Amino acid sequence: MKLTPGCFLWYLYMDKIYCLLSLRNVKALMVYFHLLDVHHRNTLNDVLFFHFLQHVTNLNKSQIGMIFDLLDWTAVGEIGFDQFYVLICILLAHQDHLEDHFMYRHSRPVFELLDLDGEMNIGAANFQNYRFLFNIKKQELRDLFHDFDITGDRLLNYKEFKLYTIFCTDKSID
Amino acid sequence: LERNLAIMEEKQIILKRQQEEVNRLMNTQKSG
Amino acid sequence: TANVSVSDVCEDFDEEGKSVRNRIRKYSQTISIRDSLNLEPEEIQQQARRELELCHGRSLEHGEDHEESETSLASSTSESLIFSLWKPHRTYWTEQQNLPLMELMETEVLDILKKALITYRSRNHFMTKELQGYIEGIRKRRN
Repeated sequence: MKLTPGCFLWYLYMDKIYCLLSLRNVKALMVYFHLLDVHHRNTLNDVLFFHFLQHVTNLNKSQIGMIFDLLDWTAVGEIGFDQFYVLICILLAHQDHLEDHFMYRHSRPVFELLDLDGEMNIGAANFQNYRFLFNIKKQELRDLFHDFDITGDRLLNYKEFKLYTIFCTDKSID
Repeated sequence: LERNLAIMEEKQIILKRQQEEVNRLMNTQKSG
Repeated sequence: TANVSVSDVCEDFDEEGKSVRNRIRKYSQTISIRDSLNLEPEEIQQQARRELELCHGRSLEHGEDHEESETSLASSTSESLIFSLWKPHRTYWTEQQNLPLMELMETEVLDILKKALITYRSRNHFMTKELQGYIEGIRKRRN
């Protein structure tokens, strides 16, 4: 079974949302998870997750700790293989400029990932955490925050987030 | 009200750009 | 010591159909000539790059795939990675085409794993942490 039916459906969706599907992307991420999971519990302890990011992306350990918390919505103290696979997919060669356009497109939720609270409104702290993950100037983040915050409630709702992403994507394509 | 006017102008400009982009895409599709 | 059948490393794996085996022979001959002439490593890499480009650069009219491949080889990052994939493939064919070590290495790998697993299953001690560190170290160096 193509690494399970759900992964194959995600791969078709990834091919649709990515100009280059690439070769065995899912298998490579699964192999990396297997190497970390010598125990094969199907979950990764914090040390394994932190070390892999340090080994490949050379990320700050404190930044990796924030990333671990966002990925571990279950908060069981371990990272599931799907969460680890999604996190590598989220970076997707983060250094490359082309990835930033794909990162702006995000995924089918397109707002849920930014909204850690899940209240349908994104807090300023959540945006700051995203800025640590994706490099953006603090003044630039404030300017984007003001443009989206027409209400003045300092919260981003889903429809506004979708429109804000669409406007930036259209400008980037232009 | 002034803030309302600005927001509606920005929304109309968004709609204008969307229509322009779709029109250019249709032109490229037909001519290609 | 690839330990991969010759039949796998040279299944004429190149996506364009140019055999791997002919490319290898051309590089082997080029290098033998150049060693006689004492060509510098930078010069050897440049010539080898050009031959890879030409293998893909055979008339580009014979299928679009050759243009996309030559173009990719024309860039510097993808070419370095493409060339560096085919070079060890060519090496593996050459060495396999031409056991106690493999048994030793497999034994060392399993010994390391058993220890890694026992450590993970087992806790706040410096030694355990030091060892976990070395283990991540070895896995990263291996990767």
